[PDB]
Amino acid sequence: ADEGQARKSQLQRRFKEFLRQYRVGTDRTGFTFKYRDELKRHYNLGEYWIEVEMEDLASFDEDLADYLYKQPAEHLQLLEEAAKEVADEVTRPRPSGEEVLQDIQVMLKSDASPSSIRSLKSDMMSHLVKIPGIIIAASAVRAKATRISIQCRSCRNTLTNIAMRPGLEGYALPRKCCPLDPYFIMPDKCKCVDFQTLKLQELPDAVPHGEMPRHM
Amino acid sequence: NCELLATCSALGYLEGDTYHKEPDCLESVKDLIRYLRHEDETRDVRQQLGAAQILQSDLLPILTQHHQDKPLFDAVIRLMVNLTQPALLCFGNLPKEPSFRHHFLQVLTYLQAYKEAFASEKAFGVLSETLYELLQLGRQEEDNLLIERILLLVRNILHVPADLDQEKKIDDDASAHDQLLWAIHLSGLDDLLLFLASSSAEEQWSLHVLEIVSLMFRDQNPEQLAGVGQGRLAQERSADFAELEVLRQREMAEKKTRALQRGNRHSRFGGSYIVQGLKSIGERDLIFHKGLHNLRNYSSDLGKQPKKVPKRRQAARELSIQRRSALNVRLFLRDFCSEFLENCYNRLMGSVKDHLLREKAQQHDETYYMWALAFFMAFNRAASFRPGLVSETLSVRTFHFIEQNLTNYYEMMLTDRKEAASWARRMHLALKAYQELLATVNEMDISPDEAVRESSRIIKNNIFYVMEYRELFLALFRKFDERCQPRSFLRDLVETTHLFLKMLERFCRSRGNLVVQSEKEFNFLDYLKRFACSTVVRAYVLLLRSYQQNSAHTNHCIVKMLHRLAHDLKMEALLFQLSVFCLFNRLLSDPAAGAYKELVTFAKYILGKFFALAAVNQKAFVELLFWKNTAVVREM
Amino acid sequence: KRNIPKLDAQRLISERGLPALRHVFDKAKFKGKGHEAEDLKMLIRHMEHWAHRLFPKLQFEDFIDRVEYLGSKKEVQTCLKRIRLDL
Amino acid sequence: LAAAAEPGAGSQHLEVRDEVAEKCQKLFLDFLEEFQSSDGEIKYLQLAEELIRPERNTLVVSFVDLEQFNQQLSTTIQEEFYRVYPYLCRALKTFVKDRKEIPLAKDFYVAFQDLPTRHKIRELTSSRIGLLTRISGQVVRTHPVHPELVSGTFLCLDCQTVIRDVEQQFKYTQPNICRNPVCANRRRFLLDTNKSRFVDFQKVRIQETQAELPRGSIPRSLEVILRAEAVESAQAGDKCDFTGTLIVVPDVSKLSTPGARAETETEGIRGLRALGVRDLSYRLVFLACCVAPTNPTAESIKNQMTVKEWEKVFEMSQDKNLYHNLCTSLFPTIHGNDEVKRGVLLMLFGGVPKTTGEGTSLRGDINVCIVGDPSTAKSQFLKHVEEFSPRAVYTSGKASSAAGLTAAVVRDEESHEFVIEAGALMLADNGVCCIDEFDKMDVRDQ
Amino acid sequence: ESIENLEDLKGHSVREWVSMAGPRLEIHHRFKNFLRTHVDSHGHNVFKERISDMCKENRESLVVNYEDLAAREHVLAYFLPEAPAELLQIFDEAALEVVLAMYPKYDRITNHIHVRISHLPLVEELRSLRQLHLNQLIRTSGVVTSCTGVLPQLSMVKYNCNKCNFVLGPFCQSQNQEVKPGSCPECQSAGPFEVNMEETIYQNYQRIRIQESPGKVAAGRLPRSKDAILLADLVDSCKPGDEIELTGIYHNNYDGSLNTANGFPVFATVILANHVAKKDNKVAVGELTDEDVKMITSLSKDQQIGEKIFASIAPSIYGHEDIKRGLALALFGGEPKNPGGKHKVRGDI
DNA sequence: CACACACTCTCCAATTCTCTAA
DNA sequence: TTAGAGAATTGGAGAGTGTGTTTTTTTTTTTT
Ligand SMILES: [Zn+2]
Ligand SMILES: [Zn+2]
Ligand SMILES: [Zn+2]
Repeated sequence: ADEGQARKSQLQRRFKEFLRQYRVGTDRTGFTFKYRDELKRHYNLGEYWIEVEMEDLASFDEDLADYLYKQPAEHLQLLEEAAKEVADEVTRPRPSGEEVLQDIQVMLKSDASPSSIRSLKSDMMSHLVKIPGIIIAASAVRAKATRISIQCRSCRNTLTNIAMRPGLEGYALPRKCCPLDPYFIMPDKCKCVDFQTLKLQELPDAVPHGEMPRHM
Repeated sequence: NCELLATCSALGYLEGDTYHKEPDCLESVKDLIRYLRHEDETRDVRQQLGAAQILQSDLLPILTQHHQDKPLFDAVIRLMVNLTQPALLCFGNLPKEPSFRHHFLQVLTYLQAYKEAFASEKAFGVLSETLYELLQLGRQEEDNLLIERILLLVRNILHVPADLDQEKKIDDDASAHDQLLWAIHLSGLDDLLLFLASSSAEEQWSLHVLEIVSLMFRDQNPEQLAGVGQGRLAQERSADFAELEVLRQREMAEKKTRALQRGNRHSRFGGSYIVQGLKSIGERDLIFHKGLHNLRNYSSDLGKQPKKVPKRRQAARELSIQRRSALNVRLFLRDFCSEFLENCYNRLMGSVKDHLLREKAQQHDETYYMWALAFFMAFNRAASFRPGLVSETLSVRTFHFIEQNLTNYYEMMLTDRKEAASWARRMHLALKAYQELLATVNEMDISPDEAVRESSRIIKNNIFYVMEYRELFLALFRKFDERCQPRSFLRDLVETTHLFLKMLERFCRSRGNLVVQSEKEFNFLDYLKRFACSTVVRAYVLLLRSYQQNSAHTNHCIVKMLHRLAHDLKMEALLFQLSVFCLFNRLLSDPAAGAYKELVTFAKYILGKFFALAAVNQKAFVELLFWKNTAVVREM
Repeated sequence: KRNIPKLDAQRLISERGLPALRHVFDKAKFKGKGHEAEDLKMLIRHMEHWAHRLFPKLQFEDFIDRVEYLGSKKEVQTCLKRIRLDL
Repeated sequence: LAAAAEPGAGSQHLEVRDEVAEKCQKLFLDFLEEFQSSDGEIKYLQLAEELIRPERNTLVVSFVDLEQFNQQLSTTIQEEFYRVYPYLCRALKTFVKDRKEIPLAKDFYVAFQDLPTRHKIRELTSSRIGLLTRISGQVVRTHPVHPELVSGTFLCLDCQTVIRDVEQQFKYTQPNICRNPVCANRRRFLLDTNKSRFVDFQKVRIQETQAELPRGSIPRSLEVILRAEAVESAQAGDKCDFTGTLIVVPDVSKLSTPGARAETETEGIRGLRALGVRDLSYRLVFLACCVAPTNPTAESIKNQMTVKEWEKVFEMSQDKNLYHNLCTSLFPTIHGNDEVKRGVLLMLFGGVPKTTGEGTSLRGDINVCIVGDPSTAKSQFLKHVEEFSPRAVYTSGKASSAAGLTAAVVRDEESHEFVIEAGALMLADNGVCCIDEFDKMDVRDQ
Repeated sequence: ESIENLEDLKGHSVREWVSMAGPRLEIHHRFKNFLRTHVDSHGHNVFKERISDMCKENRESLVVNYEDLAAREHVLAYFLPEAPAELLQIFDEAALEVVLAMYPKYDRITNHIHVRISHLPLVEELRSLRQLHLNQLIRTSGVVTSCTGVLPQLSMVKYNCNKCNFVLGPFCQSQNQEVKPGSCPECQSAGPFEVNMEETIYQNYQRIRIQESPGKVAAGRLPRSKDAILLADLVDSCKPGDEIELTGIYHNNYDGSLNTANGFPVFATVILANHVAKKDNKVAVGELTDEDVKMITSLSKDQQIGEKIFASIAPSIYGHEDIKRGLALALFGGEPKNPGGKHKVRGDI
């Protein structure tokens, strides 16, 4: 719907202007565009990530920070796209072999006091949470597809650049092009990222008396 | 729901064994009547009140403990009449769609609950005390209205179909109907019904009382009911033990026949045979796989399944099975029959026929008339027979009335397609009344009185002189249909035809009886040759298929008529049929063939005649396959 | 497709039908007086076999119920009066 | 309406009835109504008075009483037991409704004790299927009690009619036609768990008792199933007489139904619609209607004590020098040692256990030790005590098991998990533990 | 509006009766009045104090005692063990709109409040549970042997259409089967569907196994056990090894696995929990009343309190005053501390 | 996946309704 | 009046669609 696309574009523009306009310092000393310069230096170093503080975002635009707290799954995609285009306008022109723009991972952090694993009740679902713990296990790095292309097995038609939802959730392949399951996923024409599952044990200070330590 | 709940709960509260009514309970029952009068077509208020069980919870205690409050009491009576109204009246007809049929079933279920609740004797005690006062008083419009509504309440509670899934009750366990009848007996309302039937002062209620009596007697038949002596319980104990013994021995014999049919080796014990002299459905010989013991009595349909005959082609089946009522109820009902036949029959039946003459009766009340005409006449025939107590219905007028009703039901069965089964059930009632009148005119010849012998000869002379009573049997046989009429109809028709032909034979062989109907000449064998038709023999064979389940009298009648039709008229070739020969094969192969000596001897006689004809020529086998008209004379 | 047999008059006047039934009892023999049950068993066995060969789909009693009605039709009746006597 | 007032309105009635079973029903009802005890009148009316209680639903009937009533009836019940059993339950329901206090939905059960003939476990051939049978065996394992759906109440999802009393057999079966005659539905049904009826259910593994085991043969085991009041009365290790009927139980995993799908070395049967292309195997199960031992509180004492027992215990209480009389009677084989006999008698009588205000117990049981040479009667005292008293235990100081006088912890390979094996003192809880060779314990027990 | 009634007389079953609108409203009003008018033996308004102590700590769960519910409102105590799910839902609604009368802004803290019934007198041994107890409120005791983690369970699920953006409206999840839409009302596509993970409402779930306590009846016999389901705030009320006392609805459902295991139509059973106490933690600070605190702090004013406490340890033991003193000091215990945030020392004696 | 349950959907034909001749 | 030929209505057989499918290390208690 055009209204929905307008909402997404407006929120993306607001995140873009946050990354373009945010400053730290005073007129008595000087100003540095914190996230502009972080984006530029990280992209030129080939890092392709930044670390947006929730308190800074709240100070610039409290509504964006509240939306990102309540609905991070929706709005982090817009924030990452905003960071990508800000990186484009901040870095270009680029030398040979660096013409194609790379995706930017917008990590984020907060000064707020953290919650705990046993405090994570059902009402915290799909919200931002901040919990401490100890890593007890760490998986080997495995590849997860972020975009795929699927080719019909019978007639060799192709659907390309299907956006995969982030996280451990998957994607449902269409049942219409042919057979009931017409498609296979093309192993070459898909883009993947590293992912790693961890087990986060509750802090021994945080375990209630007589309990075993939970893990998440 | 909420307003109805508030208004019904407003009535009263029950404390232990006592009921306390709120002061506005009269206005409350009036409100309930108002809701019932403004139901939806789904009978929603009746459903909701039945679900709430307000009748059992409130109205029965109010009836049994606050009948002194007369303005409340009559409103309660009217409310109970409206609630207990039969479902067929509530919906107009038996529905044919799922939703409305469900609504019908729900209302019917609550009627089951009402009938179960009304067996409490105090309800009919109060009703009988009230109606006793009313009939002592009898007179006002309100008074006769209250009498009518009490009688309609009794009619309504008697007239519910018993839900025999829940009333799945054994030989003489007391059903809900039995308990209701026993409550009527203990309350003494049976005496009030007898008073209404015997009294000449209030004959307008005679039709209603006939309906009450017809609904009282439903499981019972008069021949069994009249024989219930005081010492019957011990006899029935020994009879039950004997019946269990013979049933168990029969089952053991059947088990051993099955065991010897199959081999003593296990199922997968293989081996296959070829029968060299027997062609398969192809050109090669048949290969048999089920073993020598199945070959010992080989049949070419061992592995086959029956055919799915369509719904419009399936035969009709019996709507009832003969569970007896409890023995105490049977004794009470026998006493009621005795007192009704002695004190009540002639005046009540004359009053009901007068009601039919005045034509204020409902559209099918002559069915009740013919029910009573069958039932109490047969009760009189059982035990000590006395035509004086039952003299009124021996008139020729009753024969004419039965004949016109039976022909009307016959025509409506042939025309009114949508209601043909009910017309068949009405024609069956008329046929039963006709049969019982033939039985009683047969019976009274044995009596020692010359006056009733004269009356018998008068009745026989005019009934056999008038042709329409005579040709009706050929009409019924020619348009009998198993698809619409149950086997009991055919059984009664065969019994009636045998009795009628017996009496006609005796009358023609003892007296001239030379003319019929405008007189025209008549002889007996001319009429008997009318029954030499394919349809008649087909129907008789159809009843003969159930020879094990048939009564001994039915087997005697069917074999006697078929032997008459084959031997005396010399038309054995009419009975040559291959279905008939399959019937004879099962009859001869029966292990119980010794119990059916007349049937097996008749089968051997007709088979010997067939094999004589077959030895004459091979055409007999082909002619045996197809039913056959008067061209059968070639074979004879 | 849908080559379902029917058992109408054309089936009954086929070679396996009444023309066969005219001849199936040529091999048969009967004992006669006082053994009508055994002769009946042989008779029903032969005609049951004939019915099975003619139209295997039905049980014998159901086949008889079908055919006793089906004989009224004019085609099989004309073939009947041909089989009776001779052509 | 006409006198032909019945179009078969709303009827799906039984077009045929089991004659033998219904005759058995009525004759068994007559037996319950008319068979009388020698010391009174109408025994089973009095015994059926107890069925109004919420927990009670089973009437225990003596088969020899049934034989004394009528031999043909008893033979028919014995030969046709599984066929006729629900009809007998209906007879009991008809008999017990005259108490007038029963719930309308309550099921009642008949349980035949005192069957004259007892069969071995080896004799439970397929020929015994469905017959009333009595067996003796030793219980090995008892499973948890469950509710078993005896008859479902279902709702038709596309005409909202309820269908009651849907009998089940073994697979969970919803009805296969709607009770509403014009309704076309044959699959879309919903169980009403609240208005459905359940019975308590337990299965127990038994094996051949020690007397019945053939020489040089593995013990044969059998699955017995107990219902209603019998669902915990037998425990593992007990030697019990079971009466009931050997039944055949299908491989329910192979059967698909409108209610539920299938859940998938010998061949088995084939060809059923519900079975599909699979093949159904069978196994033998003994459906026990009654269980008893093979050889057998203040309110309980007051009820059990008959007048002779009251007079006897009263005379004993007033018996002067009951001390020496009980010492002599309890230890007749012992010569002398009157003080020891008195002490052990006081051990049998014991003191009063008490609980302090702070919820801490004070011991009431006394403990007695008898030191002596191996040539003396110290073992004789323990043997007499353990022969005399019920619930007592005899043991050596050395353990004949991993657990000894006290519990020990052992793995079981059914879970590879630790559990406690009970010791002699726990087996002698609320009783007497006789411990010979007391000086030679292990350190754990000591 | 719907009119008030005598409640105990009706032609319906209890579940049907309390489901109907009229008596439901009457039950609601009665429980509301009971909460707002019940008093202690000394005359203290009990549930005002309990609701204040709940709303201070944001515990969103109100504990009610059966032994005085029966005293105040008879018919509510009558219907409660017979139709517990329905009556407890009605109690939850009434308690919620009492709490929103006492603390009108408490809907900001929680939108739903659970009434937890305690001291239910119809206690049952765990192995004595039978079909007679089905769908009725029971109380049992046992040791917790196993616990799942706290898991989110669907409670009010909205499904995204399998072929378009539409959200199919809320389905109330059951404990018997996963509720499903069938086909979408905006476009009748059918079969599989996606859960809207953001708009779907979840609830806390924890399934525990409890068996008979080892010393209760298991004298060498194996102990019987039952599964129980804890929902919403009842999760983390117990851990393995806890000698709990559990009140709950004895609930049963069809289980094909049990059917094939037993070869009979055997229905699985589970206890839908409604209250969890512990038989060792007979008193807790979360249950202390203001009167208890007042009389405790009055006792501390006495100069003899040390001697009273020492004399109060094991009062059925004579002498050993030094032992009682040392045990009192250990029973009360010292104060743990960590000076500098880098150096722990124990407080226990 | 290729071989079985369960459901929907399509057209063939099986049986009855109505008009006509014998 | 009774029975056979042409037209109309509904049962269900068959095709298509959708769905379902011993052996090693580490611990713990008890046996010697
Ligand atoms: Zn394709
Ligand atoms: Zn239905
Ligand atoms: Zn859609």
